[PDB]
Amino acid sequence: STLSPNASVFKPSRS
Amino acid sequence: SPEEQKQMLGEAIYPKVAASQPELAGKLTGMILELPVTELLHLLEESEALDAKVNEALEVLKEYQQN
Repeated sequence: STLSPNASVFKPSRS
Repeated sequence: SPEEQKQMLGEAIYPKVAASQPELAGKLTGMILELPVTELLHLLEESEALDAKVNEALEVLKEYQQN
């Protein structure tokens, strides 16, 4: 696939 | 920067991912964020396109962590 299982976890911001 | 571009699109994609994968949403969203912005905008517009990308990332991740 084009997706990498080595990708960084997405972290949402908060105020 | 492209990084903040992706991060911002990630902010919109994450809750949609989490609604079907609440444990892996962070990792699955991050994987999906490899895709170009036009494709990410497409996933935000078409829930069934996002769903299929989530399923793909799920299968890639499982193969990575199992065998």
